[PDB]
Amino acid sequence: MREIVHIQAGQCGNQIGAKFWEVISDEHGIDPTGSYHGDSDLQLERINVYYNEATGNKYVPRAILVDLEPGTMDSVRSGPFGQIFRPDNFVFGQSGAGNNWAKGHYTEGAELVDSVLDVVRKESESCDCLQGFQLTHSLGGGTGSGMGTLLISKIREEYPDRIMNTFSVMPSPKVSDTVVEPYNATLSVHQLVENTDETYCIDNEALYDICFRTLKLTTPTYGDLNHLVSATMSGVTTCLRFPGQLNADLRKLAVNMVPFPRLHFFMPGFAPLTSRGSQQYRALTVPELTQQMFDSKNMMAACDPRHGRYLTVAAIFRGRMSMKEVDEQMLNVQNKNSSYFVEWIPNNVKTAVCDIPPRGLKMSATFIGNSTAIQELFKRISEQFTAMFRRKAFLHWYTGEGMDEMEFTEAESNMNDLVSEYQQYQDAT
Amino acid sequence: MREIVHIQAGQCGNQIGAKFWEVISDEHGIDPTGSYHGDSDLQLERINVYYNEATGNKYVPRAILVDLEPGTMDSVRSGPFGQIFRPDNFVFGQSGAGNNWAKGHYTEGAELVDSVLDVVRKESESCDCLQGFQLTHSLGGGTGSGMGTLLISKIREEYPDRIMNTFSVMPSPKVSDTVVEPYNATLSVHQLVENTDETYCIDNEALYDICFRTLKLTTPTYGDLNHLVSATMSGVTTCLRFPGQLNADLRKLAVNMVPFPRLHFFMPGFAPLTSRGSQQYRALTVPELTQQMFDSKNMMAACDPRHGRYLTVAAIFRGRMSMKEVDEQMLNVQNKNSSYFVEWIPNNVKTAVCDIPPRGLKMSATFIGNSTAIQELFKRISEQFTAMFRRKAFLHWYTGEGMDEMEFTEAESNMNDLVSEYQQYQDAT
Amino acid sequence: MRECISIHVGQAGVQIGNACWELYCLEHGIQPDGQMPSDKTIGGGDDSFNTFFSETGAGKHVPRAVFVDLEPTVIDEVRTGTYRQLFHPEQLITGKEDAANNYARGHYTIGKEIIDLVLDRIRKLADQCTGLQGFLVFHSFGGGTGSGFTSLLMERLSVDYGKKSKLEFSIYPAPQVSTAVVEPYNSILTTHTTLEHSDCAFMVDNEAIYDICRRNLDIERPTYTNLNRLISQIVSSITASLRFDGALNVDLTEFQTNLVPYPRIHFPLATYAPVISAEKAYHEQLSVAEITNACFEPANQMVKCDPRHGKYMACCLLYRGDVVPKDVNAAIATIKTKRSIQFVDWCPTGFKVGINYQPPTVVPGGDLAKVQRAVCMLSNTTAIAEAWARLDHKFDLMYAKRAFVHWYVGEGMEEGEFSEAREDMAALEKDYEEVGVDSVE
Amino acid sequence: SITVCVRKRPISRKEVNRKEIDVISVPRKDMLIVHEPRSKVDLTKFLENHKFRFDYAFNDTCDNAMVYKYTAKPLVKTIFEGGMATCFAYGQTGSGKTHTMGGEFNGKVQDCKNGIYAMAAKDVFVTLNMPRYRAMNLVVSASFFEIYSGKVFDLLSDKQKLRVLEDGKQQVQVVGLTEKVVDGVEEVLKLIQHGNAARTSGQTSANSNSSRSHAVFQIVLRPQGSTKIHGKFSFIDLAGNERGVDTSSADRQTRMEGAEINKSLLALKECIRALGKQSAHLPFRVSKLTQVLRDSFIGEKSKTCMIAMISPGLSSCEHTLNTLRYADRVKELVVK
Ligand SMILES: CC(=O)O[C@H]1C(=O)[C@@]2(C)[C@H]([C@H](OC(=O)c3ccccc3)[C@]3(O)C[C@H](OC(=O)[C@H](O)[C@@H](NC(=O)c4ccccc4)c4ccccc4)C(C)=C1C3(C)C)[C@]1(OC(C)=O)CO[C@@H]1C[C@@H]2O
Ligand SMILES: CC(=O)O[C@H]1C(=O)[C@@]2(C)[C@H]([C@H](OC(=O)c3ccccc3)[C@]3(O)C[C@H](OC(=O)[C@H](O)[C@@H](NC(=O)c4ccccc4)c4ccccc4)C(C)=C1C3(C)C)[C@]1(OC(C)=O)CO[C@@H]1C[C@@H]2O
Ligand SMILES: Nc1nc2c(ncn2[C@@H]2O[C@H](COP(=O)(O)OP(=O)(O)OP(=O)(O)O)[C@@H](O)[C@H]2O)c(=O)[nH]1
Ligand SMILES: Nc1ncnc2c1ncn2[C@@H]1O[C@H](COP(=O)(O)OP(=O)(O)NP(=O)(O)O)[C@@H](O)[C@H]1O
Ligand SMILES: Nc1nc2c(ncn2[C@@H]2O[C@H](COP(=O)(O)OP(=O)(O)O)[C@@H](O)[C@H]2O)c(=O)[nH]1
Ligand SMILES: Nc1nc2c(ncn2[C@@H]2O[C@H](COP(=O)(O)OP(=O)(O)O)[C@@H](O)[C@H]2O)c(=O)[nH]1
Ligand SMILES: [Mg+2]
Ligand SMILES: [Mg+2]
Repeated sequence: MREIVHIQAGQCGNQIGAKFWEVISDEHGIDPTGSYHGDSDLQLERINVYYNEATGNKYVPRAILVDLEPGTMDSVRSGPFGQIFRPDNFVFGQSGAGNNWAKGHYTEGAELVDSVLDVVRKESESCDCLQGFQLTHSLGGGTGSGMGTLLISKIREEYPDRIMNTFSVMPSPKVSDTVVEPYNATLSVHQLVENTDETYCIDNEALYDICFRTLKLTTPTYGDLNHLVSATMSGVTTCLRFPGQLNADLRKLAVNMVPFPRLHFFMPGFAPLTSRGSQQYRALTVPELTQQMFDSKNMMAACDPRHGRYLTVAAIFRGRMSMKEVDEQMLNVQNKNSSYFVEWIPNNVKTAVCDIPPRGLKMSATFIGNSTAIQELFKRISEQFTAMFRRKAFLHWYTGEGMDEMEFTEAESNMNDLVSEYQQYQDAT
Repeated sequence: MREIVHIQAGQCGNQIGAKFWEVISDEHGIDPTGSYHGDSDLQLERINVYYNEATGNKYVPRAILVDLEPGTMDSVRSGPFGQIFRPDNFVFGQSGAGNNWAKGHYTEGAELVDSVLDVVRKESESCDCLQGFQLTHSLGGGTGSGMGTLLISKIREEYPDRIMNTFSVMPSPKVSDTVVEPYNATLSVHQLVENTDETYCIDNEALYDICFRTLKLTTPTYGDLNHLVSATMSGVTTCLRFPGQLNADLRKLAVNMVPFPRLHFFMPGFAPLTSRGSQQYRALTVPELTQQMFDSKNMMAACDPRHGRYLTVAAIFRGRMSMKEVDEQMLNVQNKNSSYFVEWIPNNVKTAVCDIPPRGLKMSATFIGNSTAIQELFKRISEQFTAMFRRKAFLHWYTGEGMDEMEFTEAESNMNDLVSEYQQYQDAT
Repeated sequence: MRECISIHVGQAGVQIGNACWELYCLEHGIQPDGQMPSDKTIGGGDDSFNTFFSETGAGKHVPRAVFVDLEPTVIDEVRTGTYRQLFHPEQLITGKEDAANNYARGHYTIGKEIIDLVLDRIRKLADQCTGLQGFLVFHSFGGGTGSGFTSLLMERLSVDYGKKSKLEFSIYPAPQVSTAVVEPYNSILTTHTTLEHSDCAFMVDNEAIYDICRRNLDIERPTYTNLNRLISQIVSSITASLRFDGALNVDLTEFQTNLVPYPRIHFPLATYAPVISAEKAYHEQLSVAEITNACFEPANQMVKCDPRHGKYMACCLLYRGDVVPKDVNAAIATIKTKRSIQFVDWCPTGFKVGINYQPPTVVPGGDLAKVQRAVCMLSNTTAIAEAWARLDHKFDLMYAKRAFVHWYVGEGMEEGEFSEAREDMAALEKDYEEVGVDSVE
Repeated sequence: SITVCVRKRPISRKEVNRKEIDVISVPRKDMLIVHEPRSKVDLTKFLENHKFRFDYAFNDTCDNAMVYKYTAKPLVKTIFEGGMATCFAYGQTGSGKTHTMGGEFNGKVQDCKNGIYAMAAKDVFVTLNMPRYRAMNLVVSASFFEIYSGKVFDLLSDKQKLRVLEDGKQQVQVVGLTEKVVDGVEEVLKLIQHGNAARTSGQTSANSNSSRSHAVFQIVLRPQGSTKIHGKFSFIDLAGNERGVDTSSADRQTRMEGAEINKSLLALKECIRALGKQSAHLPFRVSKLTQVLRDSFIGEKSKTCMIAMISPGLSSCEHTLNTLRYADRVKELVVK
């Protein structure tokens, strides 16, 4: 019951998911080969949320791996956990995407999406009662942006009542390593609007800044950035797998995080995050966890929530803690900071409290915020897009692959419209 | 009781049957010399279905081997199981067939068929109560097409109430290695219409595609293609040899697979088929076996059943499995896919469940389908035939051997007529 | 038993047969004095020497061949030479004067004096056969014995036998290179027996094999000993599946069912793809894919021709060695993909694959390399009419002034037979214009 | 006990140049619909649909082997039981009648490998070679008529004028016809190829081999050494009524045979409806074509199969409703 299909697409989405299937596979005691070596009986009662049981008490993840280039598939097989996945879910072409949205959404992605959805329906039709999906991808590439939003817009035509959410990486102007990333991100925010139930927007500039300032890492790699993201992805569906005092599924969050539809772009966040050495100096309590989840420098999206108002937030606590301190600290924040919360919604905060903390610490927490300050993201893209497109720069790599300009200007205008949807619900009483 | 005479004819039919008598002879524990070295007592209770017992507890197969060329006979004698057959059943001429239908059906086949039917009646008259026959042959050669259909049309004059079925290889336009194979296949589909009770149509393009995509073989040989075909041929007459929970003979299938006569062309199929390595990742259960038997890429005929409707199908399960899961999974398919089944026949599916799986795996299955989509086969031949015959190409190799054009145009028209027999029973309410 | 009779007529026909009967002695392990060595207590007929060598008792292998010439000189190189007790003495038939580049001498004057002696010897070889397949006549268009005598013999072999296949392996005149001045008169006159009496006639010419030796093989200065070893690899691959085991074996009659559409459309050109020198046989990718493409190349033809000017009607791929059949279908489907290769519109099942296990034999002192795989491609195409139009034009020049006619009339034929054989070859060239064109209503 | 089949023929090339509209649809196995354009009194044109149901209906893409398999092929297992069996070819002129019966019109020649004559004469011999029926030791002999200007001619012999007499047992006997003894199927094709070369036919540009006579081909099944008749299969190719626009170049010779084709079919039209009602005097002796066809209708062991031929276009919609209405009347007949 309540299964989750995982569709990691591209280079960035596969690197996150390969680190994601190393955290979940530690929470349930899965061996790198696939056997079970846990000690708690709760690690198997809801292991079918992610893992199909196979012959001889081996546990195969319900993950589908997509790329348009065989190289990242060869890395994941040859990594620590290449043994864990099933070899029939490594779907890949040969000709690369080009960091091009059109080449992965129209020419060479539509050729492949028949051979991917036929594998998606092998996972979904074997489940007892499927709950939803999850994409891990990257707004800014060819396969994560283009091929990811072709996969999305072909599942809502077949599974039109399941919770589909994405853990998508959005670009930032401070950290660029792709010239054409505004074209590739605007054309996929337009798809994420009409097709997705929750969208956990993540940046990379926000993830070095957590590693630099909070974690005090000296040389961060991508393995450290994906390690933060994978701690969020496990934290959201915790009450789905472990028993709690309050429970919150994927659908239960989406009911009371999303006031109006089309406003489904969330800011994730994790707590505790300390440096090594400075963990003997922090006492672990509920007022300690709450201060990290609402400080701006512990957001995995490069924004400041002081430039807006939280519509709604959610806080998922994991550990043997009380319920008064959860219900009081989540109260003492939205009265001390009542100018940073929308006042036509009383009690903007949802508390979820599980019973099982992670396997090395007590009392973790996860912050998920629906803030109006996320228009800072969509305007930094829609200023770069409208500065290139007004000169039609780098455009023949898109119009040569089947597209035309009418798809651009529509996608630019739908990005600029939802900026004026968080703007209305920020201000005006 | 319920004996089966096996008449393998030609090159292709002998290569399949030589691999076929190595699978059956493993199911019953027959030594390569012919002695018995089994361990289960069920391997001998119905061993007389295929094997005559000879002097000193040796078990000789009831197989009759026909060719018009001595070379393939020399290969089978010098193979692994040349010791198993009786040397009086190696019937062969000296002058080859020419890949010519007329030369093997009229000139040099009619000279031999007196010396073959006299051997067929030595096998049939010694049986307690014979059930039927089986040809293994090839539509596309001289001996498999021509000599095979002369043997068939002379047994229905003598054994006119026994189940005669064929395991016949049909050509495909994607894989050609014979120029005159439309002439040789159209002139024998015309014989298979009026003379056969079941016809298990097999292609070779459908058998590489199983080896390439499903089995993930790198270098397939003919020994791999015949290995698939021989797993079908054993699977159909399983309940004839081993005890079951539901039983299904050759006649019991033909009653409820064939709605109208002349519609007796079946699509075989086997499950499980995994690659090596990816068998620790698939759990073996009845919903797992059912998904392979109805996927299009596990058909041994190069067709897609989405271009038609199954009139009737059959599923023969082998193993200690339940009967609810068999009766429910065969129900959950023909309601989920009710646009792919003919709706004037309720419950298109026949379930047979034996108790004895093959000797290396539990819970195998065998899919046999009477689909209307087999008109895709007969039109791909009848377009090639009518493109050669309208210029009378390669015709003097046929009219020089006794034939005339009136045999062609009749045989072309009977092929084109049964296309309009699956077409009527596909559509129109 | 899959026996075949080789008939070697004239100087070119004998001298190819020295290159053929060198090769089968090496493929089957027969010493030049007819002996298999003592380390073979195995199946000889399982190696199947018994299509080219009748086993004389007490360990002796004598070939199923007859060498005929009207000249004593060429067969006396076989007596002695090295094969001086390989051949039976009565199957090496010499005349006393050659036909001397004169069809009328080889067919009327001189040829009738030994034609009874040649035919009587073939019956003594036809009676030793159990399962005789057909005849392998080697000659050259453009001799006197290769054209005049062979036309006389194929008439008599059609009356005595008839139902047997009779393959021809001719050498056709080259467009620029010629060695005889009367070379076109002797080629129009052999046209009648080549289309009527033979059942599948092959043609090669010396220019198109000179270029293969120079380009594909880097021989700077070939002799006829280099060339006839290339003719012999075509023959050794064609008749291979009679005498070796393999998946998809092809008899000599499975050609004619699959290669010849109509009874006058039986002139197929052959190629042979891995003609690679031994130094160039390193740096190789001699796979099934590359060796299939090379046969369809217009530069590697054994006839000075270009199959991009006409349409193919059938092909016949015969592979030897380390060949798996799924590699062949992946190589056929690339050939049908290309638009340079035009099939006709009544073919659609393109062509026939034969595969054999026995890999080719490297002749000591040879020019070729030691390959794992080799392909002969027999293929009907409409482009062989262009070789015929280049030779009618040479006949039409000399016969316009009736030049060398007085030698032919004063030897046993009439002037009127030139006007019949010119029309007869012009009717075949009208047949290839009418067999290549697709039909509408 | 008469089976009736219909065959729509396709549209020729010349009828596309004159822009002809096809009105005959065969949507199912055994139906047919005639789309008739009709106008009302106020010039408002409408469309009528005339449904028909037959025993089997043929499309325009069907070949002569498929027409054979459903018409004359079941009637070969009847001639080897002692009965007799015939088949008609009844329709308008130009409507493909001698293309079905005679053979495929290959321009200057007649490809007699097609047609219903050859395909049944072949199928007698395959039936005669079965061990069930080889025991009877029968002898197959073939004869071949021609009915021109109301009189019976012969085509095996060149121009033997023939009489139509009667036995005392009320059996019509043409006498004396030529009855050659047929060895094999290569012999019976020599009769039909020589037969059609001598059949009287006009020469024009529209139908260069239009039928001018009611050809009748018989295959007589005789026991050896008894001189009785055990079975007959009598083919009948008609000539077809022609009265639409046949005014091209008709002299006194052309309409001499012309009004005698139409006279012979009215006698055939009357014997159908006279057999429709009861007890009337069946006018078999009006035209000699109806005296030959007497044993087809009232035969006690007679199983016939009329193949109604239909021209498809708009300008032949008048003859089409005429022709289909008789074949429906032929289907609704119970003799005894
Ligand atoms: C002695 C001690 O208590 O050490 C802690 C520790 O020092 C700190 C600094 C840990 C440490 O984490 C990091 O330094 C880090 C590295 C890359 C990316 C993100 C974090 C720790 O490595 C991480 C490790 O986390 C876990 O064990 C969780 O179960 C965590 N597991 C993984 O991420 C994981 C890592 C490798 C292999 C498999 C899983 C987790 C979190 C959420 C959901 C599932 C699992 C913990 C508590 C510690 C160390 C070991 C030093 C911190 O992180 C986490 C995720 O707990 C960083 O800030 C917190 C606070 C912890 O106190
Ligand atoms: C460790 C293990 O379980 O190995 C399996 C195996 O890996 C797989 C992949 C087997 C394997 O089969 C093939 O790879 C194969 C090769 C050529 C042609 C067809 C198949 C296997 O070879 C085949 C073998 O099959 C049998 O033992 C059956 O009894 C089978 N026997 C034969 O075909 C046979 C082969 C050689 C000699 C004599 C008999 C059979 C099936 C139907 C009816 C009668 C017999 C099995 C289960 C396996 C191996 C050994 C790897 C599979 O095939 C069969 C027929 O079971 C291929 O897909 C299935 C799934 C199996 O799990
Ligand atoms: N490939 C090849 N061609 C040869 C060889 N010898 C001669 N020819 C060709 O044969 C043609 C002439 O035929 P010959 O063989 O010389 O003469 P013939 O057939 O013996 O008849 P005669 O003229 O009477 O000697 C020449 O134009 C050469 O091209 C040879 O050894 N190899
Ligand atoms: N089913 C058919 N398909 C194609 N062509 C046809 C078909 N039926 C008839 N034709 C052609 O129609 C033309 C005239 O046919 P024909 O059989 O002479 O009609 P008809 O009624 O017999 N004229 P007549 O001989 O006076 O009775 C010929 O060119 C035939 O080939
Ligand atoms: N957080 C994170 N970001 C990554 C990783 N790999 C690539 N990226 C970012 O993803 C962006 C481009 O997406 P990419 O991975 O190239 O997707 P693709 O080309 O479509 O497969 C780049 O700006 C990278 O900074 C990773 O492992 N972790
Ligand atoms: N599946 C399979 N097909 C074969 C085998 N051998 C030949 N064929 C196919 O059979 C077709 C021709 O039939 P053939 O074996 O030549 O029959 P024959 O000549 O009448 O004896 C060819 O297209 C081959 O592809 C075999 O061992 N297995
Ligand atoms: Mg000489
Ligand atoms: Mg007519």
